Amino acid sequence: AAVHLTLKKIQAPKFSIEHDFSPSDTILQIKQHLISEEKASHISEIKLLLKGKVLHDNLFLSDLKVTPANSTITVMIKPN
Amino acid sequence: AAVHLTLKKIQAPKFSIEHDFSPSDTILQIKQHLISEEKASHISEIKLLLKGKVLHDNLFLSDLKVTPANSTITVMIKPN
Repeated sequence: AAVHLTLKKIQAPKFSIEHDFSPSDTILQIKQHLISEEKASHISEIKLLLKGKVLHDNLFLSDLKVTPANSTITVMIKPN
Repeated sequence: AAVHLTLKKIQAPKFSIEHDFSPSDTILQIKQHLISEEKASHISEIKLLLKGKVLHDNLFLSDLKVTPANSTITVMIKPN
């Protein structure tokens, strides 16, 4: 019942942080966690991807295709 | 003896193309393929990542941690 993810920002300022999420959580919750950790100011600025696919806010973490080999989410942040 | 990869550019102009590489090929060869496919003009402009880690030119494709779940390379292109 845990979805453990690494959240890695790939453009400066970079970061790599980890957290255990609930399967029932949404991608919005990952964004909110990034705001909580002072890695972003606004949800609208944050784009998350896995394997180069954009992960939209309403997607559930239980729908992420994560495996031991890759449970890393790529983080991009751009102004509105 | 084949390393099959998807190469996905995530900022506009986006693309997603596939190719079978040799294990002995380098990351430089992936970049050269992108130039060959008219997706970039210069090697120095191309950044490749997997799971949010930058893949430097001298890395061999046999050192990539690819699996059925993810054999997608994230492509970024930025001027010099």
